[PDB]
Amino acid sequence: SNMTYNNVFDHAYEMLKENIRYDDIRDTDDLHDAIHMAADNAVPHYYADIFSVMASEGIDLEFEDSGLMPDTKDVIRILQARIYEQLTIDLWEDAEDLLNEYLEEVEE
Amino acid sequence: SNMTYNNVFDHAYEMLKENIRYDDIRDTDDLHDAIHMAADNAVPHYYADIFSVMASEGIDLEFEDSGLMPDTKDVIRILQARIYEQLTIDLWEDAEDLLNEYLEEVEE
Amino acid sequence: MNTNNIKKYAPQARNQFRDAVIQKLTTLGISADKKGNLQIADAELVGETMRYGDYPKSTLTRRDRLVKRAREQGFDVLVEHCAYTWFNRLCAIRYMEIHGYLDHGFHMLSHPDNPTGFEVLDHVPEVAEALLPEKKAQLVEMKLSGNQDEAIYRELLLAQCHALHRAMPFLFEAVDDEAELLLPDNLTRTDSILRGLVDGIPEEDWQEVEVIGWLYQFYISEKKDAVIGKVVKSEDIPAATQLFTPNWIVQYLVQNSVGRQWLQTYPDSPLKGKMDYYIEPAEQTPEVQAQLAAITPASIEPESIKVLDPACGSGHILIEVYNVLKNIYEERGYRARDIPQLILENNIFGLDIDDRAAQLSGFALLMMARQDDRRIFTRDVRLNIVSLQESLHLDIAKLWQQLNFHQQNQLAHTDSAEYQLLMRTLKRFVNAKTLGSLIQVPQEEEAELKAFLEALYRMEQEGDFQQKAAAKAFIPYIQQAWILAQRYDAVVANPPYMGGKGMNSELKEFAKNNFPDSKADLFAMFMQNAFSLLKENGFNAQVNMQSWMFLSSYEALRNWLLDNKTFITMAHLGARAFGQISGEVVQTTAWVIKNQHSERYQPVFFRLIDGREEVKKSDLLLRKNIFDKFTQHDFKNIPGMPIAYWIDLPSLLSFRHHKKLGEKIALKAGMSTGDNIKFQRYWYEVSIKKTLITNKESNTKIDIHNIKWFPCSSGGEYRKWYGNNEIVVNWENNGYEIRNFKFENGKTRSAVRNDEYYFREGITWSKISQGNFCVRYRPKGFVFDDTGRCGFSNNKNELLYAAGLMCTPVVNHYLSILAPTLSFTSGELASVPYPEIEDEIIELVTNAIEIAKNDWDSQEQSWDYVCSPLLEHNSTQLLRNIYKQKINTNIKLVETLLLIENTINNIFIDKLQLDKTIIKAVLQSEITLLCNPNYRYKNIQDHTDLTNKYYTDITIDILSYIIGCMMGRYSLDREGLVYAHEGNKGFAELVAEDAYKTFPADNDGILPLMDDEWFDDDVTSRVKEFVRTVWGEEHLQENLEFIAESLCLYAIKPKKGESALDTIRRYLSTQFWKDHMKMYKKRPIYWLFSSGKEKAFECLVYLHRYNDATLARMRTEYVVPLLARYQANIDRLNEQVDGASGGEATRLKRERDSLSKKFNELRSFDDRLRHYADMRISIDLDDGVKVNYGKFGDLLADVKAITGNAPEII
Ligand SMILES: C[S@@+](CC[C@H](N)C(=O)[O-])C[C@H]1O[C@@H](n2cnc3c(N)ncnc32)[C@H](O)[C@@H]1O
Repeated sequence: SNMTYNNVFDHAYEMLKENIRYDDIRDTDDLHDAIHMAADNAVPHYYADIFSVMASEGIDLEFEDSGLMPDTKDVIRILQARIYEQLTIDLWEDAEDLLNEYLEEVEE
Repeated sequence: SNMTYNNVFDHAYEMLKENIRYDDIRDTDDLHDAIHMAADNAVPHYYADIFSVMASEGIDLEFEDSGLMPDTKDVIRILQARIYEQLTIDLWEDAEDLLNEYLEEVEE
Repeated sequence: MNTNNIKKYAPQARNQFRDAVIQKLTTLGISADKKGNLQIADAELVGETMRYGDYPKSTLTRRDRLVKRAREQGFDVLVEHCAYTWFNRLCAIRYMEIHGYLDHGFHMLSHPDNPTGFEVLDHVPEVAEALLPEKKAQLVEMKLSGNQDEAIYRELLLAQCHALHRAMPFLFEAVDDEAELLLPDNLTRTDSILRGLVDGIPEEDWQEVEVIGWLYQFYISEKKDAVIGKVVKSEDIPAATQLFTPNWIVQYLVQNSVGRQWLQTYPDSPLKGKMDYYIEPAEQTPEVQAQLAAITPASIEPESIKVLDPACGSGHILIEVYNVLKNIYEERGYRARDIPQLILENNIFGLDIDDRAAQLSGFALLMMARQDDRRIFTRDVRLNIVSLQESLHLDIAKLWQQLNFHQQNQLAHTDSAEYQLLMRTLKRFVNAKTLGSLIQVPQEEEAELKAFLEALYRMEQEGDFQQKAAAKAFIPYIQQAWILAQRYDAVVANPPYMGGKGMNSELKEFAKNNFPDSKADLFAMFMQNAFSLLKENGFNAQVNMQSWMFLSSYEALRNWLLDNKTFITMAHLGARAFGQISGEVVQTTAWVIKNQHSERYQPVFFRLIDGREEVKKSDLLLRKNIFDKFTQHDFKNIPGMPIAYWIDLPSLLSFRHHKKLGEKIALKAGMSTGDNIKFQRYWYEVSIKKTLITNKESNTKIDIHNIKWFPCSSGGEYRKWYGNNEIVVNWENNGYEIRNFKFENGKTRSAVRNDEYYFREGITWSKISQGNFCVRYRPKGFVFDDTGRCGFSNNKNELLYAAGLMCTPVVNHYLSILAPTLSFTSGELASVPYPEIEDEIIELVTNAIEIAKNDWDSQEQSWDYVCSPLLEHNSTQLLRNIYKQKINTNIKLVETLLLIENTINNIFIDKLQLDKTIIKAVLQSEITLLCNPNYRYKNIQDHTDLTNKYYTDITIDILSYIIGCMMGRYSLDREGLVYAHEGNKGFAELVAEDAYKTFPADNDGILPLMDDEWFDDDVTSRVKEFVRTVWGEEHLQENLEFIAESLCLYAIKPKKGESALDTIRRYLSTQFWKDHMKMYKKRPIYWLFSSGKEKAFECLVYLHRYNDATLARMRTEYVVPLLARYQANIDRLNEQVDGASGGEATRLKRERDSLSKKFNELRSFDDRLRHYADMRISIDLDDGVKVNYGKFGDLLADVKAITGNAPEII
């Protein structure tokens, strides 16, 4: 029941390439949503898979921002939250690259 | 980097057999501490091992009692908390058995 | 060579030298604001001392030639150039003291027997005897004081550089007074910039010459990553486009270009013996063979050949051209010592805009010639490696009468051909630092420019102080212009790579006015401009990005190439060809194109697209993967004319004989709404009465005034025959909202295209498809946008015949030729072959479409949804035996479509006269059905873990339907969708029509999703009531026990002794909300309200069935009645902890503890539901689900997972 976070970032990264193209996002001031959804849609759903993601490289177990952390008795939501946050952080680190790649993809 | 919860309950179960014998606990009204320590001393310490425990049978990912859940940005503490609670619940389910086993172990 | 020492040092050495020039400028009086603005301060005159911020008075005229340059150039511009140039001057001394090229022979920057000293400090008189003969007795008396070692080391190093001004004037100048003032101090400290140059680069790294190229690349490495993404300034171009080509590519280029002409004249030239990268001209037809021999000269003099790199960079390419001319002169029989002078003068010419890429280039070539001629340093050696210069700063009239050309002073002669030719050339190079070698010059001006350039050289040495300083400024322009006017036998280069969204305002308009066919990137502009610099039989050989080979934006160009030029040999490299770049941002190809047209010519291709750089170098020397079977006239038969050497024959000949697909099916791109979050919705977000979906249960006329949402084919994921029917758009009043939707200024924002084809029958595909290609059937009543392009015919047979094709691998065989990308637009796909209509395919497609319609319609997300596929069999059979029945059914359906798809493929293969070896048939894991476990679960490879996964989604699919029945969305009595429109209107009229008499639809629409049975209309309670109601009280327990087995497989984790009923209640209150989130794509129709995270009260609410007073009833009959139960049970549990001792009293405490924390949460959820319920919030379903979900603050669950924004608490 294995699944790597690098696998998960790849789906999320690809989600955002689509999300930028389907909405014609141009400046980063309008990129926030496309990044959040791409991350949420990439989080694994099974307990077996979610643990597998955590155990992998590219994600740690200490959050950054309490607000994104459900104060909740449901730890699968928490581990599921921690993967969301990590995905969003990494995605923004490629935001200008993609906005440049999607802006630079028509040339017409 | 595998480690089962049933492995962990066995250490905890054995911790409590010792704890009852080292303090001469007789009625359950004085068993609470010995059970709590046995659980805490059995929780794994490495991230690799703690995830391994969760993925196993005998423990779920939804807590029972918020107070035992550190409202904390440190998820290894949380997963580490969830294993504590599960261990304590199971141990109490054998409390009268052991108090009977330790009371019934001298016969002198 | 350890580049790592260089790669680490050179970028840091760039910043060491820059900051060392900035702190020498602060005392010089030159600085800039935090952003960048120049400053001066006249200068203080202390008798004969100028104190700027402290300097002699004779250093003032040479200071005000620097205040000049800054005002016209810039503060961040001069630092970068002068820190580069001195770093260059020193690395050249570092290189020349290790190779003992100094005539005095002592180490000039380090000490052989001392890691921290300087050898010219110990031999002060020897070093001065060679350099400063008259200043010895003065230098001898300084080192005899013992404390001025920093002042002595400086007098010598400059005396070394003045000495180097004669033989290398491009790097070391003499009355370069301005320069000597930016030479830093502290050259002898333990922290001098110099130590890093000796300590950061081991002496081994200095042996070869390419180090010059590694210094070259790594120095500018840092400023590159900043100048990327934005537009590149005219001053930052060399940074943003500077690479370093692997040696093995340059050899292929120079040897398949320069060496080719010498070989074409002297066929048995042994030259071929060195070139290992020389490709052998494919067997040409004896006619072309006879054509080529009528043009080649019978003899070529080695010193008449003339080669030109317009963008040398490190000169890395010129070093190879120097090497191959070296074996032409060694084969021709010239003295070893006499060769360097004749090459650098007669044969090699170089250009670039980076003044400093030309400094290094000429040194690398002069270090080539010094490695072979010890006395080249003494001869007057003019190098044709100059940097291009601007002319917005010239005192034109001062220089033409300082020239005194006609010797007028013992504007006269403005009708003289020296003034008319002078002014015509200074205007071509107005923005040379920006245009580069792209500014053309006619060959007619070669003779005139050259004759005047040599006269300018003449009066630079035979003139006085006025004519010498004057002509010295003029030569840089006349020379580079003569270079451009000259026509060459070969032009090799690795041109710069820069897209139009990095090009600047000046460069864009020059690209539009001079390079229309290749305005896209600089590398195309170089490819085209080089042909205008070649003799008739000249060669053009570059290494470029590969896109010019396939993108239709270059078809204009690829046609220009195939008709006037000739393809000789190409090496197609692809990705990761350069081994010092990260990111899949790079793919490349090299080639050689002759400047003559030969139609019948047969070019040789090498497909080296696989492996790392190392892999391709091996496979090239080994001539692996060759394609020599297609001439440049054969590429004219593939629409768009894509270089596609890798083709086969029958696929080439299918293009000439059939009609194009486009000629028969109207491929139409859809609209562009202008806002996908405002105008587009999932068909379930809005009313079913407000959508143009013909329901099976609404015979009341569809009022086309009331219709606001219309289904829209919006591309989607890979799917072969029908699916992706999910997206509805706002097309009310024929698009009155989308057509008039303008920007805030008035320029129209939306792009309603082909609005005539709307509502029609046709086929659709995913314009943006990562993998293969495929179309789908698309019945009447659809609109379509740009993400989902649709093709229409009037003939439904031709529409179906095209449908079955456009899903075959045969089409993905053609779409790989016309353009290898992800974009399946309307240009390349129109040119696909399309054979006569065979009728056997039209029936295979219709069987195919209905199988894919039936698969799609089986999900509750399809409007053509009927009922749960479990309700098709006998209700007396055990339910766990009904799962086995439906898994065996779903696998037969896959083989039925697979045999239909492969028969369509292999039929199209026979008609189009193709090869079945090339076109692989369709495999099982490629059937685009949702009942096919090999396509729906691409991740899990296993078999037992692939089975259990499928068991779980089926379990979920039937659970979301029992809840759908409960909410009133479906019914056992009525087939299809039942209630689904805004504000719970008309639900009561259906109850009096016995619409749900079999399984009752819940009373309020509030289903308590709790982890204990408190209510009777609780979800779990009703699910048990559902299985008893369908599969019999006889099988209730075998059927229920089996639902707990399938849920704990993958969805959740088991517990010991957790009854089958508690197992289903556990999934619901924990994992179902997750799965319904996933199941409707975060746009749920059953919203989950949550008291908190204790789960003190959770309940499901049907989106459609919501009105103002819903929150009121949730509080009246649920939140209130539950708090009087909690109290009535907490007082009964406080009676019980006391009455227990032993192990049981402990057991009851943990249950009063978990129940009390749920009383405070529900008390803090009630005071917040008392706030939002008094508000009587009313929703508009049209607003979407993202918008409504945030109106309720934190009453709901996952408000940020859904809305994206956190919950606005109140
Ligand atoms: C050829 S590359 C540099 C790497 C080079 N291939 C080498 O072997 O070292 C691009 C260089 O030429 C410059 N350049 C840009 N446009 C130019 C032009 N029209 N003519 C000449 N050089 C140009 C760039 O600024 C950059 O300095």
